[PDB]
Amino acid sequence: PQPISRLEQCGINANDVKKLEEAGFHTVEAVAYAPKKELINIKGISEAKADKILAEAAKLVPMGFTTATEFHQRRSEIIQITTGSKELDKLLQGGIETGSITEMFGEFRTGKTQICHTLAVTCQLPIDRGGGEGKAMYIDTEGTFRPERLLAVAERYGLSGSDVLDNVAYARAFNTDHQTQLLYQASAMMVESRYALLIVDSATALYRTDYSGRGELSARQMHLARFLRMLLRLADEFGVAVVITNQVVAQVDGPKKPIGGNIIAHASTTRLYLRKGRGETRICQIYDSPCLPEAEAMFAINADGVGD
Amino acid sequence: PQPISRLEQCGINANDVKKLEEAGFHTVEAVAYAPKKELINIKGISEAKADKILAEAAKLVPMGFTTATEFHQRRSEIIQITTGSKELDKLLQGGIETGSITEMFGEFRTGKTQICHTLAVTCQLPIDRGGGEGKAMYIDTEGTFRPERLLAVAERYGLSGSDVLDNVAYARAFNTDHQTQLLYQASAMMVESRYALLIVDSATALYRTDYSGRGELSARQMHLARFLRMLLRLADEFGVAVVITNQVVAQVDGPKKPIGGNIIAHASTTRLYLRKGRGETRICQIYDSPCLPEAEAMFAINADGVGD
Amino acid sequence: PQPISRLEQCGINANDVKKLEEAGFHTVEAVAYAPKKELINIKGISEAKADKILAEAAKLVPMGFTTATEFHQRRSEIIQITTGSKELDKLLQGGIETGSITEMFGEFRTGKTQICHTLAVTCQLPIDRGGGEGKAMYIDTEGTFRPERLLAVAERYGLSGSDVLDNVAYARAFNTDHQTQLLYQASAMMVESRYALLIVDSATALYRTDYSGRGELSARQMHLARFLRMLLRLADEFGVAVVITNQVVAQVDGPKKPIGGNIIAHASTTRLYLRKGRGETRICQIYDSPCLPEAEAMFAINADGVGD
DNA sequence: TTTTTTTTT
Ligand SMILES: Nc1ncnc2c1ncn2[C@@H]1O[C@H](COP(=O)(O)OP(=O)(O)NP(=O)(O)O)[C@@H](O)[C@H]1O
Ligand SMILES: Nc1ncnc2c1ncn2[C@@H]1O[C@H](COP(=O)(O)OP(=O)(O)NP(=O)(O)O)[C@@H](O)[C@H]1O
Ligand SMILES: Nc1ncnc2c1ncn2[C@@H]1O[C@H](COP(=O)(O)OP(=O)(O)NP(=O)(O)O)[C@@H](O)[C@H]1O
Ligand SMILES: [Mg+2]
Ligand SMILES: [Mg+2]
Ligand SMILES: [Mg+2]
Repeated sequence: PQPISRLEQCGINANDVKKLEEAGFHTVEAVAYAPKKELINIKGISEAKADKILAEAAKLVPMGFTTATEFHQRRSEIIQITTGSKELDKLLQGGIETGSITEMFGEFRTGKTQICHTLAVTCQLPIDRGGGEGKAMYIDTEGTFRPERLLAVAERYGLSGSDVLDNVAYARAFNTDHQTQLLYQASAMMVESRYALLIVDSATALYRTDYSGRGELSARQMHLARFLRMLLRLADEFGVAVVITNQVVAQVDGPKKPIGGNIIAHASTTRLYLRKGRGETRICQIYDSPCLPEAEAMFAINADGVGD
Repeated sequence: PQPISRLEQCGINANDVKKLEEAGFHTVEAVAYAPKKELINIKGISEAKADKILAEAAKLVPMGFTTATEFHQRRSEIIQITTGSKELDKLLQGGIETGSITEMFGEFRTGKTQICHTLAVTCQLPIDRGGGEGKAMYIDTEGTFRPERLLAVAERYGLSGSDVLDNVAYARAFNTDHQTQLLYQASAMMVESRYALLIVDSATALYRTDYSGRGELSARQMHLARFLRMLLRLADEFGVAVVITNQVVAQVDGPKKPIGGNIIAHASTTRLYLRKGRGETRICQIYDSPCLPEAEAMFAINADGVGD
Repeated sequence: PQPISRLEQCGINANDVKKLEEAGFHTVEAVAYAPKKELINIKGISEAKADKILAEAAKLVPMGFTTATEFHQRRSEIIQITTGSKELDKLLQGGIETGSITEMFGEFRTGKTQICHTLAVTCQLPIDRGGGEGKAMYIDTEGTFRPERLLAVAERYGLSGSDVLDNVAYARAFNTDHQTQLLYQASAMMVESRYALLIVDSATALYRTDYSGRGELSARQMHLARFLRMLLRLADEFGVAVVITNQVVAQVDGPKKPIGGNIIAHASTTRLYLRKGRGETRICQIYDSPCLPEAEAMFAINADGVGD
């Protein structure tokens, strides 16, 4: 959460750092989490300056070994914003964690984006309501974004819908290339003030299209790396939770399978494979999380969305 | 396990050696396993000093020929920490060996990191339980680290979870560049006191990302060499076991394949290709080990992890 | 096989020769195969002494022209130790030759080191079994050395595993710089008593690591020359067979390729490009040998290793 | 001389 001015100290020129701001960096942790070469790669830099930028970075951010008990206390610290549905929350154990990544597995008609709206509303909630209390930025590629729904879950909780719209920042994307731009813009938006949650219903979606198969292939994946990694960094510098929604290919052989292949799957700190039962009610089975036993349970898609 | 003070003998200045500590070295074996040039490359050194540092190094560490029977007795000596599952242990023949390297082959949802937590817990175990009795340092790039799980396998065995957290040292990485830093920090952490196991769930993971293809390529590989080699040295100076977890590309042609290419594969003293069957149960097929016939067998992923 | 005492004759001081022993030389052939300058370069020498050392060297070792029929008879003389597998032996025409060099081409998981263990066991065998009857010294950089396996192929043939361990001398290396040291140590070990085979699974391996690219490059190669040449000399003074195992880079362009570049390839008297089929069975294609037509054939990796 | 990346439906 910490501005580089605190690194803008101990003799570094302000100017070059101001150049650094342009590249994307804004946190002290940015350099604390900076790849060395990539910081060197900004022009208007002498490498030794990068070296001492690392010096002050290390100086204000520990990155060495720490005791297990400590990190254990940090795992106490995670506010983990609630779904707004008690029993997904019991599935997720207190809801989606702060500073992590999430996945939506589904065909269509599932309401996964609907989940994402309900989350975007509930993030404003005071922690006693299970919220994280932070402004929310939402990015949609299909443009489905439903401020109406924001007003709806606002009606579910009574905080003014105008306050709901006070947060949630929506920019319509299109390129995979635009996404990263939205990400750095997101960063600059961040250090201004605390945010709760990043949402991307369709982080996968653009890649099927900008890249028409195949090979590419690698190149397609090659960009998600550059994409997905950044997401981590954001969560790594604010604790901001991260939600990813994936369109799922049909599997063919002799089924589903998430798109974006393995490279998404490794970054995938957690996974949620959704399904449709009768009615609003839909089935939610967990995959891939250290936090949790694999399991499943139902949740409804009400006029105010996720609940019972 | 032997501090350089024992080399800090027979006339060498303490100071220059204190400079050597800074470069990374801490063991007598470090110089006993030192490349010549690289020791010379530390500043504040005259080369002849390096020469006589080799003199005392050889003086306290044999590096010449030895009888096969002797090394055979050392192969009796390997405690080889058990998995906590008897039948992987029968696959691995008494579990993962001390002072070696290991590999996790899997897609996602496999529990390979889960294996790594269970190992991190079991390392504390007395040798009769198949443990090595040593403090454990765990490094995670995806941050999945699950102290909860540590408490869990603690419940599996009853040693206090607080004791479990007494060991296992966790530092969150990010750069490939940070990794090596964590490694030297690891060394300094080592010579302080005995450790059992190094774990890295995602030693491969950062390289896909810091390096976006291609070429690079070589450079990417070029770093893993510098990385992987160090791991050996650690195991070569403490007997500390080493676990590597690799994210696996999809293979495309007309399948899986481990990432990091050949250069990982050569260092790979052993390999474990994992798969998902139904339920907690997952399939474990061995690759690439002098120790073992190639084979496979099942193991479950319980609430306390690896077992039956 | 001939000690310098036979050169320690016709008036040379014993002392200076004793100094020569220190530099590395031990055979009469050493000076018979000595570079002039390098012998002069030992201190405590007057050049004329080197001159007359050449005089006695020539005096006890012919180095002039000889008839083709004679060398043809020597090509009858090569015992060429068998693989322990009849059909590699038919590939290699009677197995690996005495006093030559060999190469392992493979990715990983190939069993090339496994071949090297099986060879190390079979060298003890009486010539009727296709062995050379000699003690075997094995050097491993990755430490994979498997005395267990020695006992295993011992079980394959029934000579006591204790006798197997009576030979095979194992020293763990690490530097490229250490290697040469192990080589001179090897020499001193040699003239003591006859040996069959030198083995180095990983003569290439250390160079990727001690030298991080590039340039270096030349320097890297520069050392292998100094390395590989010595190997020849050993084989040139004992008939000891020489086995080299090479880790193979991925080739990239628009494949494999052996590492160490051309300079290894020229010394390479022979080459064996290995591959993996199904099961224990692996594919062996010959490259680069005057002796042989280029060809390939299968061989299995049994519990007792190379065979059918 | 060094050096693999990458699923779609
Ligand atoms: N006001 C509402 N009341 C009840 N159900 C609603 C309401 N609004 C939307 N839904 C349901 O929410 C779902 C909307 O589709 P949804 O699955 O959210 O799109 P998606 O998951 O993004 N699939 P796609 O749009 O193809 O990418 C449907 O099941 C709708 O019936
Ligand atoms: N308490 C638990 N009880 C049972 N199973 C569990 C429990 N916690 C985790 N698991 C299982 O362990 C696995 C966790 O995913 P895992 O394969 O360990 O991540 P991973 O191997 O690192 N893949 P990735 O995270 O994408 O790099 C899943 O199969 C979970 O269902
Ligand atoms: N007892 C055994 N029975 C059957 N096969 C075995 C046995 N021991 C080892 N192997 C096989 O031998 C091979 C061991 O790997 P190997 O290729 O020898 O290492 P390598 O060639 O040196 N590659 P690397 O270790 O990365 O440098 C694998 O195919 C094992 O399955
Ligand atoms: Mg949706
Ligand atoms: Mg895992
Ligand atoms: Mg081998």
